[PDB]
Amino acid sequence: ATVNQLVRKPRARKVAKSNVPALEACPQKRGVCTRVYTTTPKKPNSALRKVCRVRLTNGFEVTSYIGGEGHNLQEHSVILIRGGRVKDLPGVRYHTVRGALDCSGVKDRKQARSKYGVKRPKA
Amino acid sequence: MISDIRKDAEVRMDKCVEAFKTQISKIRTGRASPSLLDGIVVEYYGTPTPLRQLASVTVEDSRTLKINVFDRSMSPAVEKAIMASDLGLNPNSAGSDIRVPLPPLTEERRKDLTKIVRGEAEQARVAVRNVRRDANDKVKALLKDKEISEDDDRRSQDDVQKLTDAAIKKIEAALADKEAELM
RNA sequence: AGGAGGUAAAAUUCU
RNA sequence: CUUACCACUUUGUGAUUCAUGACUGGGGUGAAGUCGUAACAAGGUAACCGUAGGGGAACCUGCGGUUGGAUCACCUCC
RNA sequence: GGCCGCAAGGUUAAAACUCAAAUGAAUUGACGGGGGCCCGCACAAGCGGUGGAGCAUGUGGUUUAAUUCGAUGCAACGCGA
Ligand SMILES: NC[C@@H]1O[C@H](O[C@H]2[C@@H](O)[C@H](O[C@@H]3[C@@H](O)[C@H](N)C[C@H](N)[C@H]3O[C@H]3O[C@H](CO)[C@@H](O)[C@H](O)[C@H]3N)O[C@@H]2CO)[C@H](N)[C@@H](O)[C@@H]1O
Ligand SMILES: [Mg+2]
Ligand SMILES: [Mg+2]
Ligand SMILES: [Mg+2]
Ligand SMILES: [Mg+2]
Ligand SMILES: [Mg+2]
Ligand SMILES: [Mg+2]
Ligand SMILES: [Mg+2]
Ligand SMILES: [Mg+2]
Ligand SMILES: [Mg+2]
Repeated sequence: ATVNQLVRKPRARKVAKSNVPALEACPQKRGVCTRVYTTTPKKPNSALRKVCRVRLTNGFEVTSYIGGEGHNLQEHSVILIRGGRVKDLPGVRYHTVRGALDCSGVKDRKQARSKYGVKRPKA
Repeated sequence: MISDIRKDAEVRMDKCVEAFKTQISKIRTGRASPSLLDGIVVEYYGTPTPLRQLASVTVEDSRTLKINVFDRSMSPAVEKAIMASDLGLNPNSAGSDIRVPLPPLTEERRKDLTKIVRGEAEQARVAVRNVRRDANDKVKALLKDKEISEDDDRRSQDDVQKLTDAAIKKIEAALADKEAELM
């Protein structure tokens, strides 16, 4: 529009949508499991998807996915939470990291087990 | 006459309380409480029916809870049946006894949970109080149709009270120890 | 060959 | 010793702002529940906008406004 | 929140939250309780039937130790036989 308009009300710029208030923009926060749900995924998919509600460090009560075949944790559990999302089940916005300070890693992983905190068989 | 609604009022009441007892059975306290699982929807290989018809819902301690079973080819089949059922119980497949732990009263549990039972208690009272309302509506009604004597009314309007009062005592004192399972 | 006026009543649904 | 300045603090009374609240209002989302069928074909009463009054619910009804509206074949007369 | 209204409400005007769509015009079909035109024992016009009855035969269900398997609107059911 007018230059005389732009001068008067200059060009706006969208700001941070941030899809993950891990408050201080942190790569991960530490939290306690409020509880450990199971809920069912969005439309075309069907499963029992494992998950936990987690108070962390900064006051935020949130809710995170716990992935991999077979996890083990309960109330007492302090987990480490990292930025994440699951397309099914829209509630989510967060993934629990496997092999951080309490939840443990996946039983009997070999492929891609950096991602599930698993020590090597015996190399 | 009064007779067959004095006994009618009565059954409706002490079966009112035996729903409360029944719905403060589906809560999770600290304590083991096997009647927690002993009212859970579960599938297995043909038809519903609870796990009553399969495993012994026993104990290991106040804070844990063994599941002695017969058949070891449905351990995951029920595990999911239990571990997706509005409780929040992750069962360990330590083998043999599906170890279901009892995570502690987290204080935001000693409270707010407690608030639920003494609310569920209250509505159980209200139901009773309303059996009351009816019971003697029938009384009051069959009076203004001259089939009772004022006296016979009065002695029936109370005594219906005696039924409410006692029936509440059961609600209240069944709640009261159930409160100890956290306080 | 224009205009005119009158000609179908109601009747749902499909992991 | 006193006088002036003045920090801390005090009383009243407004303002402003963040967190919190029984309860409560809608909103969002969640494969297979319950009602009816409002809309899209003329959607079987054209729809829709503003407004107002009704109603389990989609909605219905009046007042104006918009096309972002489907149909001219058969008849009797001219 | 401000301003305006007797009210109904009007005006200025966000946020958390959620989705990977939402939208426009045109295209090809398909549909319409849209319209035009036209066919077929489709109606209409007629003749004799099933549906009732007994029996033959098939099928569903029920039964059974078994009542072997298949065919299920038109286009399965005197069909594979
Ligand atoms: N989803 C958006 C909203 O949907 C609303 O409609 C809500 C309900 O009407 C609708 O419920 C539908 C029901 O309408 C439909 N006729 C039958 C269906 N079983 C229900 O489904 C609902 O419940 C089932 C299980 O109970 C859930 O799996 C599913 O997430 C949910 N859609 O689900 C919607 C909410 O999930 C309104 N259309 C409106 O407020 C808004 O558009
Ligand atoms: Mg229809
Ligand atoms: Mg229906
Ligand atoms: Mg609500
Ligand atoms: Mg309709
Ligand atoms: Mg209409
Ligand atoms: Mg109108
Ligand atoms: Mg012919
Ligand atoms: Mg004929
Ligand atoms: Mg015949």
